[PDB]
Amino acid sequence: KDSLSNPLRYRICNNCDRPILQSCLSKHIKHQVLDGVAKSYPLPLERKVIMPARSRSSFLRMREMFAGAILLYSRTAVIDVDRAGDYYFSVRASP
Amino acid sequence: AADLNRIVLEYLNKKGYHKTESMLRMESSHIPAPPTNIPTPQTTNISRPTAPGRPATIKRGYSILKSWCESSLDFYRPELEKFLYPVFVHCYLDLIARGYPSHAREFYDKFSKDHSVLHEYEISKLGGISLK
Amino acid sequence: YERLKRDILALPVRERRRIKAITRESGKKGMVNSVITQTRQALIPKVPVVTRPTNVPGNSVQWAQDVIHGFQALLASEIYELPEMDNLRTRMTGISREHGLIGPVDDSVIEIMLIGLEQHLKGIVEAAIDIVKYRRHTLTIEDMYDTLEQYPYLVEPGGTLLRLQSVMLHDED
Amino acid sequence: KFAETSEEILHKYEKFPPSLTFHIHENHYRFGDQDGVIPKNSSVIKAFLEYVAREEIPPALIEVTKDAGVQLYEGCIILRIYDHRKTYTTILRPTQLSLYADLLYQTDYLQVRFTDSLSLNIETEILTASKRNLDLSVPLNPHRATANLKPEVKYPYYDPETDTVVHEHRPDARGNMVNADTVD
Amino acid sequence: AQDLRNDIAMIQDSRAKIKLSAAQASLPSVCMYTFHNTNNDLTCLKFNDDSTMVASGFQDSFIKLWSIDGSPLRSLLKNDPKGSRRLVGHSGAVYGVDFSPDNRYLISCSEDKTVRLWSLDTYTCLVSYKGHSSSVWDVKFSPMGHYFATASHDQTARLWSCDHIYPLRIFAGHLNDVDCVEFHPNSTYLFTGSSDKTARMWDIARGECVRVFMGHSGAINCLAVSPDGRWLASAGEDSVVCLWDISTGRRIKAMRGHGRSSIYSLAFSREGTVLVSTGADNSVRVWDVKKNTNSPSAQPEATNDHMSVYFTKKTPVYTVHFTRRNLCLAGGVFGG
Amino acid sequence: VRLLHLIFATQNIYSYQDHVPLQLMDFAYRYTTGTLQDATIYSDHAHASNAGNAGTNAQLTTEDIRLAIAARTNYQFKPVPPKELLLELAAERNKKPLPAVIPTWGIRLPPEKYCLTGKDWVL
Amino acid sequence: SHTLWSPSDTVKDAAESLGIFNLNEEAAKNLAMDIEYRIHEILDQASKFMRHGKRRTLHTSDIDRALKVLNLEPLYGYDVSRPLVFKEALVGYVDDDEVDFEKLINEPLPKVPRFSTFTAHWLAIEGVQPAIPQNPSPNDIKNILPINRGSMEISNQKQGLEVKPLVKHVLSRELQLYFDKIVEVLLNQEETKEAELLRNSALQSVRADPGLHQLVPYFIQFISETITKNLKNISLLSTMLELIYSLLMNESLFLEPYVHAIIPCILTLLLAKKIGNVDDELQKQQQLALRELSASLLERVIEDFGSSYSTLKPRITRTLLRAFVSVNNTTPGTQYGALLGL
Amino acid sequence: SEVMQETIWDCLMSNILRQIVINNILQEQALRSSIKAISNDDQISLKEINAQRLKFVKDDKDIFNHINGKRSENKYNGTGADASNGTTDTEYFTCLNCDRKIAGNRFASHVDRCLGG
Repeated sequence: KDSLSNPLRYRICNNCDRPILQSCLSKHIKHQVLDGVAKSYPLPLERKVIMPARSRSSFLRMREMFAGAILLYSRTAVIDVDRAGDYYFSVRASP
Repeated sequence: AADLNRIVLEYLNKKGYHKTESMLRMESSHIPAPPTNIPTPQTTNISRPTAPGRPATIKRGYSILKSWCESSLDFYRPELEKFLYPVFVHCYLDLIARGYPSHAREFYDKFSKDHSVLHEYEISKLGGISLK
Repeated sequence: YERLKRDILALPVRERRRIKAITRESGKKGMVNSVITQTRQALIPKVPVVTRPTNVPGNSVQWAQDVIHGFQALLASEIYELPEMDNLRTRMTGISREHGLIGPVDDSVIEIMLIGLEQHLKGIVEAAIDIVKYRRHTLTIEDMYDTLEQYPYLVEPGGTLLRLQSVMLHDED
Repeated sequence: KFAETSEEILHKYEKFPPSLTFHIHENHYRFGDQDGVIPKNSSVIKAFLEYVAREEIPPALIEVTKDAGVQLYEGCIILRIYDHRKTYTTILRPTQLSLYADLLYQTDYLQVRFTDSLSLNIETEILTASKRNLDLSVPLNPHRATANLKPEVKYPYYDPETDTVVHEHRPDARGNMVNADTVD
Repeated sequence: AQDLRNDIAMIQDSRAKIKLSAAQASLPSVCMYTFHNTNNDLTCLKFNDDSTMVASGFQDSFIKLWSIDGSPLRSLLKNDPKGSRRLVGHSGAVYGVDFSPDNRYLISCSEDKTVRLWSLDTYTCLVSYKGHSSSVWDVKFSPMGHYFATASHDQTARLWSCDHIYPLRIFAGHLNDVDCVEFHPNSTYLFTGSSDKTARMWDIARGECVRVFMGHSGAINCLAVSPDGRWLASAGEDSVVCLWDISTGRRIKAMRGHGRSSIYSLAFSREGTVLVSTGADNSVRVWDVKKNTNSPSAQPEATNDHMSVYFTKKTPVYTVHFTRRNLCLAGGVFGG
Repeated sequence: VRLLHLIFATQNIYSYQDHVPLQLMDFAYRYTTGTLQDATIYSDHAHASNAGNAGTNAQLTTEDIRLAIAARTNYQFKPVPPKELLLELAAERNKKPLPAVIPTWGIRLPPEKYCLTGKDWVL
Repeated sequence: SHTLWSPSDTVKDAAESLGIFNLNEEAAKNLAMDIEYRIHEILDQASKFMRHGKRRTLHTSDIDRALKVLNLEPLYGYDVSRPLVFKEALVGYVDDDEVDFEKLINEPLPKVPRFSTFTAHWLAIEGVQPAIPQNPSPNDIKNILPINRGSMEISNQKQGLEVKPLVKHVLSRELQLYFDKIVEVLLNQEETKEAELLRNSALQSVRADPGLHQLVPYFIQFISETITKNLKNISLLSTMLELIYSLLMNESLFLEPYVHAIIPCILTLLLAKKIGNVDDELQKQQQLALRELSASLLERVIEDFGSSYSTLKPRITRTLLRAFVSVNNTTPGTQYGALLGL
Repeated sequence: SEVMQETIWDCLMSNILRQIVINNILQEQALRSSIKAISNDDQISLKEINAQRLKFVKDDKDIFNHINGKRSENKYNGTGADASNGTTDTEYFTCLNCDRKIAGNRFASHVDRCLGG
């Protein structure tokens, strides 16, 4: 009962160093379900991204310049003519 | 946690101007500053209004002299009133010899009205002098 | 209130529907909701490359030489004049291939677009003229910022208005 | 051993080529092992040269530079320019847009289960501190956080005749003057 | 200066155990200012420098200067003939106000993307300012004057001068709204804090972010700087005050208290020995700061670093202002 | 609606005024009406209207709704943080130097004719 | 379904109110998805405007502005007054009706409230919170324990009873020794050439140094002990007058609480009722001057703290004139001090 | 009924508290009498109660030091080699089956080949 009520009660034999339980010493000397469910995390359908033509154009221009200079071969996306309308697409990553 | 260490160390491995030596110094963002002190106005001087992209201390000392006195007790007025004028003319001579004669003129006729009841001809004595 | 609120929600027969909405929805390959990947994926050029299980008609193979050519044009705001057809056509093919279409723009689109454009700009400048003089003057940037503070329904926000609030330089500089 | 300096980055971090060499002979522009040549195309290289007359790496080098060099090629760059009228070199550095680009090209893989807004945010809290172990956090006394030395002023005065007067700086542009440059 | 040198040595002898060494903690006095009869039409307060005035920015474009200790609020003119002065010249609600350390001017931001300047010897506007695309929350001067800064909902911050009318620098690093702005005591740094649960530091000349601090699950509302240049305070909806070290980028301490409510304002001492939080749980909370820092002043006989809490009569509190002397000066609302 | 209170519970805002649920529900009704209205227009557009050419039969798949919403957010609905735009734009501003001057312990105002001089407005 | 806002009836009600029939189910699921996201969007924006008004009970102005900032059309016609009903209605349930209409004439006048004026009081003198003025009692034990957490906290000889200065644990280990150094350098009194030079800089130190509001009352009790222990030494009383000139030239010290405990020292000194004061060629050659210095100090004190108290200058004037007219001054010097102080 | 019920609950609560406190006071009096230089109890490798002013065994908030305040190897630092300050890699055990010093991290693999014999 109450195994962790106090430390292990024992003594050490001074002849052989064994830990000895007290009873062995003499002989050795001889509802909330819906709260948990309500974790919807809704989403939209589409988001806008404020990105003008000029910024991305200068970026892409200088990009393909350096890409053709050092090493299509640039880092590009890949979209299929079918099943589009999704939101993220894979990448070619051709070196 | 340790994943962040993993990823940032791989990053710094890829950054060619981050070798293994100084990347570990980069990981010394966990030693803080030493306990430093507040700049009392005992040693460190003031600074001027300026920009963030990198004289008249005599005037301010005289301002101290004319402030700390009048703010004192009433018993000590009849003796520091005569401690006022001589050090004023002394500091004026000091600055006008230092090399700021224009400044000398301006704080002279600014503080020429210091002891006008005692000295009457001395303002004319020191008003007819501009240059070193 | 919370416990009583949930109990009253259970008073409705929709407690069952409320109990079923525990999973993560968008049962698809995914709908990301982050920011940086939206940006990047909305920054690189795409390419409309096609499959061919049995037959994918169109009789004109898809190319992404067109997208590079489109992003390389001397677009407006460098030059001092509104773009003549050819530039606009070169830019469009790029966008159509880049969105996932195919086939060439058919030379009537460009003209109707120019038409709508010049109508737009005449409206804007008429507004500014209505600002400056009531009834020999000359117009500035500040008047246009004033009228794009009054009437912002004209221009779609993004890109340019932020750029407009970073060009208002002071006199000496 | 703090080394987050500007001129010292050029003075000490020298005598080794992880660089990108440029080439000029008064008519063309080139860098590295380039099969082609760039003429005076102000659409591109003037955008470059604007940055390089300052000390900022443009935002756009990063992804090609990364996929090209596997190591010993990044952290910053120096550019090797040599004329044919000498040789010269000068340094370029990040701008926080280059750094945000260092997060973009990491997004072409593992877009899901990546906790982008969290992980790629907390990454900067470590990176930005680690790049810069040289900050100048040192105060100095004003006339406002002590006493007995509050100064005088004479601009916001009250004339007996006129009402009040103020300090207001001085341009040279008057009224009904020529507006700006030509329309071209 | 021979006798002068002997007296300097005597001053140094005073330095030996006659001059105080530690300047340990010192529990504060307080004087409260509850603002009655407002129908919750009131966002900000702010106190003066020499503690003579208190300005409150309402939510219908109104700024009602109050005079402490009398009614000397009269212009220097011949016209304009009690001690409360109301300021017009605004379109939308007022969210931040700040005073001039020379204390003859006044600045006031709003949601109508204006920043505006007022005199104080005629109680009159002089200038308008416009470079912002959305609501401006808090506008704060430099510790010296001449330069002021603003925070907005446009996820960007602009540093102004007072002479030039359009901004000088624009700082952009927040994925959400920049709730608060402050200047480090050298006046060459700015600390933005935002609803993205992050904090940032900027070089006014550079534009770009020297350090970023992250934690604090929840927003941010107020920030403070300890006079000596090590320490910034993050207060947010989470209700846990966090003390940050600029060089480490990692919070030195995480003061825990304040129930579960937003923390609206806070402040340090004259000498960094003590700070004060001030909150919406209808309570103010003095915290010691040097319990476990690099200067472990302990001075011995929910978590610690908590000297005392003074409760109020059901009043959410909005600000503080340590005077030169020992005492604080507070401002709250709602009475009973 | 009680479910609107349930949704309020997600953001730790249990201090409403009871006009908000009416108002936000009214709003969502208005919004979705407009949305699935112009999506119906686009469903007509695929069905190739003019002054009598064919019929009008409704299906209203998800793609049409996506179209009708992307047009709205083309001019509404505060989008993802446009950081990169702001970074480059601010670098363009954060390019020209400070004045590097000394007004010598006062305030330096803009020149009159840029200052306001807030007198009593008069004709 | 997917989420909240059941699209089986809500979105169905919307579309069938428009006049359609064919809305596929998954479409209405996705529509519920979108409108719920828009709700969270507007709600966070109006929260941003909420916690600038530093309130909690979100009002309608918050969401109205939050619309105005999203480039989105406003929404008129929602007044705080005339509250809501949500009356029921049944059909063979819908729980909707509004029966707040049918007006013909209005002729009511709104009543203006008071202006916004402020009520100062005093709170938390030196750590202890009075309950006598507008403050709470210990009634936050009844508050909701997640909210408002944590709680740590006869005569003219009064300096404070609810502060408990008896226990000598509060000052510090350091501060006792600092105070010992101070008092010992003060009470030196050996020579006339160097001792004043040896103590004057500690005097001028406590004149100007921070954080002294911890050890003030110990200092007060010590100096009152000095005056009641000895009356003869011109040196000690001179040093104490100069010390009080020191404590009053400080700028980091608040001294409202202790004026009514420092006044007695200045007065019992300024009268200076000497039982002895033998003729020694300096019984009056400077005693008059010391009385004069104390009188000027008194002038300073009354000129400073004549706003936080009204009974002081009253009490001071009454004390001195009662000690003045009495013919049993037993010495001219006390009356002279009275005369030059008045 | 409420007052009598609170009284009954209070007798149950106070007896339980007194029983727990008696067990605690006696155990700690025994540990202090037995070991006058007690700094740490036997404890276990698993963390006990969170650190307090009567926290026995060295508790590190940083997670790097063991119950005696010593480093184990919670730092993967080093110079790329000899790293760890020498944890188990630089330890050896004398094997009684073959009389060899064996690296401690290799005892299991050595045993399988050595006890083969």
